[PDB]
Amino acid sequence: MVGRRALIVLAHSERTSFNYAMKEAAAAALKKKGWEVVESDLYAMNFNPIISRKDITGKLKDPANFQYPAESVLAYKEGHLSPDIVAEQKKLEAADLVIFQFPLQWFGVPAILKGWFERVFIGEFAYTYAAMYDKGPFRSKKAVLSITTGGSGSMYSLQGIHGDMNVILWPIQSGILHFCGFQVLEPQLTYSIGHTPADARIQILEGWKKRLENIWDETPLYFAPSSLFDLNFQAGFLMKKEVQDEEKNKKFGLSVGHHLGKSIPTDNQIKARK
Amino acid sequence: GRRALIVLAHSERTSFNYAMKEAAAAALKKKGWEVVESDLYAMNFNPIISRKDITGKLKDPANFQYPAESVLAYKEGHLSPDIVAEQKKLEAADLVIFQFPLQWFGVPAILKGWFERVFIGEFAYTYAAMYDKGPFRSKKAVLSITTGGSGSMYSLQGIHGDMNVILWPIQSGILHFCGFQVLEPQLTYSIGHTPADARIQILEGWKKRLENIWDETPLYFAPSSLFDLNFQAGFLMKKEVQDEEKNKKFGLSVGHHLGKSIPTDNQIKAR
Ligand SMILES: Cc1cc2nc3c(=O)[nH]c(=O)nc-3n(C[C@H](O)[C@H](O)[C@H](O)COP(=O)(O)OP(=O)(O)OC[C@H]3O[C@@H](n4cnc5c(N)ncnc54)[C@H](O)[C@@H]3O)c2cc1C
Ligand SMILES: Cc1cc2nc3c(=O)[nH]c(=O)nc-3n(C[C@H](O)[C@H](O)[C@H](O)COP(=O)(O)OP(=O)(O)OC[C@H]3O[C@@H](n4cnc5c(N)ncnc54)[C@H](O)[C@@H]3O)c2cc1C
Ligand SMILES: NC(=O)c1ccc[n+]([C@@H]2O[C@H](COP(=O)([O-])OP(=O)(O)OC[C@H]3O[C@@H](n4cnc5c(N)ncnc54)[C@H](O)[C@@H]3O)[C@@H](O)[C@H]2O)c1
Repeated sequence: MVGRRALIVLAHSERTSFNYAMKEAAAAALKKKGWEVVESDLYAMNFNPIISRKDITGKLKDPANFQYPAESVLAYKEGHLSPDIVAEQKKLEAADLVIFQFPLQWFGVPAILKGWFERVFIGEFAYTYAAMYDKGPFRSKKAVLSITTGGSGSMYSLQGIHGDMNVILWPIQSGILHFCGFQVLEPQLTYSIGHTPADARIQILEGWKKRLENIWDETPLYFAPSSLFDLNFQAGFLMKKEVQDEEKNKKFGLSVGHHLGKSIPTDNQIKARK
Repeated sequence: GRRALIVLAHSERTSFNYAMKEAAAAALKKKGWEVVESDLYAMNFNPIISRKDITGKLKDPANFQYPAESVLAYKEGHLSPDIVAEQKKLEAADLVIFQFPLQWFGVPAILKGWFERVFIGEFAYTYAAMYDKGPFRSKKAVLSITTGGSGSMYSLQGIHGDMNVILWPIQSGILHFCGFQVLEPQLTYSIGHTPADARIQILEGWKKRLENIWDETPLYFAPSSLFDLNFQAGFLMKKEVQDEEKNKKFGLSVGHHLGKSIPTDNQIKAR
């Protein structure tokens, strides 16, 4: 897709890493199809992942009782956010596709990437309470996670010691990415990369590249639409009574998080359905 | 005389999180606990893993791998001293309380980093000893979490979805993986809209709970003995155990749902 912009966020310190190789592969593949490609190599930027007062360069509303959510929003609108935050915000605004490339660390994102989310995804910019989930600011955009693990895929199967990978991805894909409005595409999961032989590693790279050629035409993952819920305080943001009645006699729930005490649809967070 | 470690991840001394830390310390000292703190913001704790975490000679600096190198450094004792100081607090401690606000459906970056730099292989886990067999099986941990959203938003029918799913990666994947018995989480919902008189009752309730915290029953995780713990079997549930669960309506846990119903409040209440 020529005219389209991609942001690649990388969270690995080493240029010798397979994560770095997957980043470079993606950039190459995408440029070849005529994408503009911007990067946030968080280690190379020495990105500061800790929220603090110093994120606001102007005057605090209330420095005696500092609240990061309230103050960060004011700073966004009056335009006195720390410039490092703003630079990242501009990359996001510009971008149509966001690829996150990172190793799984303690069942989640690396601290440096977690911090990126905390400092960059500010209220009013990346979400409001009016516009949550499918109605959020980034509904035009598509995001994908590309994850490498130490553990093997068997360990993350339904019968694996670690348990279902779908549950592990839910807080990131739903609670961070979709909450801001992103359409989330199937994750690229690269299991036990340390114990994958060299010829296979090369096929994985070739497979990533091949996938990115038609990435924009992919169907996204299923999350419950916001229209299934009463979006106000008096109703408690609960699923509507009509929708609850329509789901009563279904065997499967809507998603991992909206399991509703029933079975979770197979690979809700890993494969799309039409 | 038992020992408690309180890990706090909030920058502000005016915060309810700070108030809950102080409450816990007070309550616990009164019952004759020794109480150590890791106030991560106040310590200016460095949450980013890097080469600088190893003060000695790298095995292989051309192809640096944090897991392999960090373990060597632990064994030969050339870990950065800030890591080691935290490691000593953990070793000493019987009860570990994590006090933090929920940020983006998870722990703050600074606390996540603490886990990454402090929970090193051989110290906090092996491979031989995962989950209930892990090094910290003598210890108990509890999460104490504040949210902006209300508990309804995190119910089965809430816009955000089941809180049990949100806690699973932390309680199972981090805490229990290293061996901790995990106690029922202390969840303080919609703290932003709770007036001062109520906040004080919440603090009094926390304090009251901590008087008998050690006698509490922990959360249920699938025992490791249900699995074949070796590489050739792929760490899968044993065939006999799979056959015995076939007919059950409910799964074992949030992560081990097995395509069936999740036991109610698996990550929030003990059986
Ligand atoms: C703090 C921490 C916590 C962790 N927690 C977890 C956890 O909870 N769960 C889990 O499953 N894992 C966990 N891990 C493991 C982690 O996910 C893996 O180390 C990571 O995914 C490996 O990716 P890498 O890119 O760093 O691998 P590397 O070891 O850097 O790369 C793997 C192999 O690919 C080779 N390679 C490099 N470039 C190329 C190329 N261009 N072509 C071909 N081969 C190439 C390398 O030389 C090497 O042989 C954790 C690790 C850390 C540090
Ligand atoms: C980056 C980021 C991401 C977030 N993501 C999420 C998310 O995913 N989900 C979610 O639900 N929320 C989220 N939030 C909101 C966040 O969880 C809340 O703002 C937080 O839990 C508030 O708790 P606090 O301790 O900071 O309270 P504060 O607002 O700082 O404190 C509450 C009040 O209690 C008062 N107080 C202190 N001590 C006492 C005392 N002893 N007696 C009486 N009153 C006292 C204080 O003065 C203050 O006025 C996020 C916030 C941030 C910054
Ligand atoms: N960052 C996030 O991802 C995220 C997500 C969800 C919520 N939040 C936070 O939640 C805030 C708002 O939610 P909250 O839980 O703090 O508000 P709340 O539910 O405590 O307040 C609701 C309002 O209605 C009143 N009210 C109380 N009981 C009621 C009842 N039974 N029926 C009707 N009205 C009642 C309250 O006094 C208050 O004025 C947001 O502004 C934000 O700070 C953040």
